[PDB]
Amino acid sequence: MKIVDVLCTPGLTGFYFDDQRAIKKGAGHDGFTYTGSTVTEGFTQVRQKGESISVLLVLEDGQVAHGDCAAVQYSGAGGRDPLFLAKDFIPVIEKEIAPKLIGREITNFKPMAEEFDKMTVNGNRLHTAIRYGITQAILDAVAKTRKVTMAEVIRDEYNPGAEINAVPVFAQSGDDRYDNVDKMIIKEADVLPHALINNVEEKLGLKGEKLLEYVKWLRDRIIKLRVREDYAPIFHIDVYGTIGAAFDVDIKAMADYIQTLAEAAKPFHLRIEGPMDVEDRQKQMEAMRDLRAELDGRGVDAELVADEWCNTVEDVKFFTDNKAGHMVQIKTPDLGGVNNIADAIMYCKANGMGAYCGGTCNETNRSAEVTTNIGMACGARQVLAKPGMGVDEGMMIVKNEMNRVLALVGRRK
Amino acid sequence: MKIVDVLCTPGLTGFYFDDQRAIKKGAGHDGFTYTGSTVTEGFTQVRQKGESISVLLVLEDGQVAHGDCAAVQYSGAGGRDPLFLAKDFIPVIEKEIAPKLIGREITNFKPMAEEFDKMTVNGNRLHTAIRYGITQAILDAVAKTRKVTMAEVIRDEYNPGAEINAVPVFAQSGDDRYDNVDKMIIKEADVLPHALINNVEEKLGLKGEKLLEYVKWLRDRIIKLRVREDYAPIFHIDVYGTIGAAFDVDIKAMADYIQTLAEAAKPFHLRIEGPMDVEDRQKQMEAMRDLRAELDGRGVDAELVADEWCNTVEDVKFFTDNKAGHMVQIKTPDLGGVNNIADAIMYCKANGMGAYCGGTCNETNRSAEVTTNIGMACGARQVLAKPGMGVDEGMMIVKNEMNRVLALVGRRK
Ligand SMILES: [Mg+2]
Ligand SMILES: [Mg+2]
Repeated sequence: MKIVDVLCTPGLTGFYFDDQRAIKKGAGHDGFTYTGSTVTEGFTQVRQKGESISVLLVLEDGQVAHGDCAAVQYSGAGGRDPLFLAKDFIPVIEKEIAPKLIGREITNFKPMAEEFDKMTVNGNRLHTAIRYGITQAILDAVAKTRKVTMAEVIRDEYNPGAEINAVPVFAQSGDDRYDNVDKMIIKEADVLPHALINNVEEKLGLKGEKLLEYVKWLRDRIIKLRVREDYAPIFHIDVYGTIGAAFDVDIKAMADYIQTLAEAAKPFHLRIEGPMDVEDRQKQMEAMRDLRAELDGRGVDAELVADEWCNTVEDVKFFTDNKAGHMVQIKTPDLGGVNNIADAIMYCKANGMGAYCGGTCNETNRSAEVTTNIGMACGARQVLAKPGMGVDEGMMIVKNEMNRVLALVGRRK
Repeated sequence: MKIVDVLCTPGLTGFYFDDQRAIKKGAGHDGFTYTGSTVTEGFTQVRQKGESISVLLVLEDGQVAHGDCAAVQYSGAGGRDPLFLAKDFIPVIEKEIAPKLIGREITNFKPMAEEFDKMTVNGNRLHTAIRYGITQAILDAVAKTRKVTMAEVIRDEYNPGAEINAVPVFAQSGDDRYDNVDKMIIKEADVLPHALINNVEEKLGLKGEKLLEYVKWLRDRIIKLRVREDYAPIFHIDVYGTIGAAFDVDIKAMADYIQTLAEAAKPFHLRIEGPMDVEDRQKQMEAMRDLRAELDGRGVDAELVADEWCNTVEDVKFFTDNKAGHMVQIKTPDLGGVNNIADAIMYCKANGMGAYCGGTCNETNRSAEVTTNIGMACGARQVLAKPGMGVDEGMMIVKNEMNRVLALVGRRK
């Protein structure tokens, strides 16, 4: 089977591109917009529509494979590739990539995905978002050629012999950490709710008092609203390094605090993402390692999730190799080629580290379907409901895909 | 090409099932939920998760056709089929419909969809939501068999010879008619923002003064926030019969008021949905017809959009035949078979009535893709961004699909 044509179309996403640098220099929050001058290259307003590029690969038999290029909300921010405007990157795909795809035989996903993930143009690597979208489309093309699901392709190529089953779905609340929780409970999210605890005094509390009350609140809310008594989701709260800040990265003090949080969450299990966020990757690894070591040694059944400083596949392996947390966030859009997602998850699995197959609110429905398949194929510990901030839409997209995939796999089981 | 298997899976939607009867009786508020007893059979809470059923048709060549069964937010309310719980309706499909599909050769869409739309079980018609899903799947199967888009199938079968072009996308704000407007301007919705003007005193104003200010606000907001100068959307505001109430259904007074609204909207064009909502279908047709006649007679370039009392295909024809408004809302989930959407749109067009290809916030990403194809095929005047209330997600789903469809059709021009 070959690819006979390649089409790219500009699109929207579940959210916005925001000029994070400008916001930090004082941009005006006004309704759902930001007023003021931009600071980051490429931005014409401080908040702009998020953009995607749909990459369609027409196969010889007339089927059409589909992936979507997309980037994070803070596209173009520090350490990121440039602002991902379709009008700027469509021409790159059309001129430099499409000709290497047209006429190409569809064989196995892994070598093809790796080739495009690493491809250069004028000696420079491709924008992460392009690699994301092109490899998604390649995955779909292999699946469509073999007449199986994307999950089955990945399982075959990265997790041979494994069953494909459902994976818990994690929903994120943003700042609306009360009403969005109600949504999550009603929609039966398996893991919730992120809660955006990104300020020490205002959100955590100086000595963690506010977060402690929040956990209590969330516990009681679940019990109050759940439709069935056996609905018992897992708490996952991102503190953006505030626990480290509140407690001067004192391993014992942090452990003591987290212990009280876990006691308050009972009977729900607790995962804390980003407890500390220190000054370099090495010391982040050490602090996560040692904090996990302390909690485990105490028999405190609360898990730590790595995020800050753990970005690339090499980072994932580093954090895994040093048991630096219990779970590692696999940052789908940032990894470029989706093959990297599979390699990262499989490394964690082989080495006893939990893998959280993540994402962004600024990606698309299609990219979410694709990465959800990969997560299922690799046996991720959780996948993110995405994209968007409405909660309902992201949960629908990911969970409905998951169920359909499981039904189709079941026909060949 | 034959269908060789049929699979059904339960799923989520972009919103909730709400017990409208209990809400009308005075159910109280508690964060995002409602308090009090349910009133409608089938509900276990006043607000519960919306549900879908994915219908998968496996084709002889291994391709998989997919439609989603879904219903409105107020499922099971007065005049509607029972609360659409997947567990209650998956068995009906599995036992009564799947055997009639398995083994069937895929030919044209129209005869097959009509057969399934009208099929009875135990002498009774099927739930609208099942018809909706099954016919979507049949459409996808014809498209997959012919190796063209769903839009092309419908065009060929209902609108032969016509060009398939982009259709204006309408987005709905819900009660947050200010911040969601910003989202719509940033995402460049072609028509906006619905605004949920559903209370005389609080939203319209006793003499329409509040809505007048809102129109002026919207006009100015678009001009302030638009990224490009040539962004000129159409205003579409739903007044839930409140103009009728505020002015005692007096034709002259309603026209005078709407004329002031249109002047205030300049330079943007204004559509008012549901100006009056009177006691029966005949009187609703008459009031819409006479209000239009008066506005057109005065040369006021404002449009009326029918909704209340205009539900079935027969109703659409009735409002069309009598020029009862300038545009009719084609209520996709409520018409059952998606073949009825095409027939309804085509009737409107033949008769010079605008066709608004609607939907619900409580359907799915897939159902939205499918109905968007139908709207494009038939040259609808607008299509609804859907599902969900996040706005972003609905805009993405519908607009991304439209763009991709256009690119794929462009290969066969
Ligand atoms: Mg984090
Ligand atoms: Mg209406």
